[PDB]
Amino acid sequence: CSPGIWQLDCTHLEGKVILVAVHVASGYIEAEVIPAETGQETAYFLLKLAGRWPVKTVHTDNGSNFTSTTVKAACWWAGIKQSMNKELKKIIGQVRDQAEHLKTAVQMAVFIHNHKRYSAGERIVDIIATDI
Amino acid sequence: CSPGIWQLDCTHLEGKVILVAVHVASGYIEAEVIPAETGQETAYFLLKLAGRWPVKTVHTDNGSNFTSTTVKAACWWAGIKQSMNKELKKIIGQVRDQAEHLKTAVQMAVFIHNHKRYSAGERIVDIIATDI
Ligand SMILES: Cc1nc2c(c(C)c(C)n2Cc2cnn(C)c2)c(-c2ccc(Cl)cc2)c1[C@H](OC(C)(C)C)C(=O)O
Ligand SMILES: Cc1nc2c(c(C)c(C)n2Cc2cnn(C)c2)c(-c2ccc(Cl)cc2)c1[C@H](OC(C)(C)C)C(=O)O
Repeated sequence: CSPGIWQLDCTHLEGKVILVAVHVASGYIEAEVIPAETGQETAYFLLKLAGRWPVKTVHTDNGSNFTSTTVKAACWWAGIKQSMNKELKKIIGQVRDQAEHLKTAVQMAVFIHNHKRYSAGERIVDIIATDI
Repeated sequence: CSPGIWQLDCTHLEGKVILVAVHVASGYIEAEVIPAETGQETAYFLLKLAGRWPVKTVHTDNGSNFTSTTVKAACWWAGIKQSMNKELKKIIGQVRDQAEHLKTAVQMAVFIHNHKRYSAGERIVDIIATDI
């Protein structure tokens, strides 16, 4: 798929919100725990993702998340335009005993996902690099 | 330089702590605002960085930051072993008026730094990909 398409969704676990970004063409994931499922957390997350990877278009399974003027401004500033969450939840449960806070287990699961085999982290760098 | 060497340092601005990670061979930066300059924030940051990029060795200008058992455990789990901050502070001041919170301005400055020209974000993907 195109090298700039990211899918972004907000999932739940242990009463907390986990925002999951997936590089469609590669399966590479960037996920974080946020205190609330607000537009301010989404906007701030998009600004982080955009500055680290080429984010050209963003898709979601809940269009209402991209309706806040806060989120639209972030998409405007970064020049952004408009399944996997169970695989991650699977990994989180496997490593959940190794961590106290859920945020730590989430990052443990992101590490495992991106580096497990080529791997998702290896495909994205090859895709983004090929396009360059 | 080697494709897995990252430099990590904790800088200050507006009474808050900004942790800055720099991919030595490329100049690519990942930076975030943390509430306090504690080992728990460092460890959690390392776990995030490691899961998104190949982090093999980490250097710092303050060795005492890597002495906490909390940080050493993160380095252990992720298989990690053991100038730029002014360029970023320069960009943060330029865009500071465009944001209320310092964390937003930091990510704005990371975006600008990595994508400004090849750019730092383009060199890192070419370096990591070449090594693959
Ligand atoms: C909350 C926490 N405290 C920790 C550690 C460690 C290793 C120590 C010694 N302590 C103090 C302690 C624990 N028990 N006692 C009696 C004292 C870790 C940790 C877990 C896995 C990895 Cl790879 C790396 C660090 C965490 C993790 O949180 C972060 C935010 C990452 C620090 C978490 O969520 O478990
Ligand atoms: C705190 C904040 N509130 C915001 C916005 C926006 C665009 C609106 C409308 N509001 C509500 C508002 C502001 N004034 N009034 C009277 C009502 C942004 C922002 C700034 C730059 C970008 Cl590219 C994208 C969003 C932020 C930033 O914080 C994050 C954590 C990113 C949300 C920040 O630090 O400025």
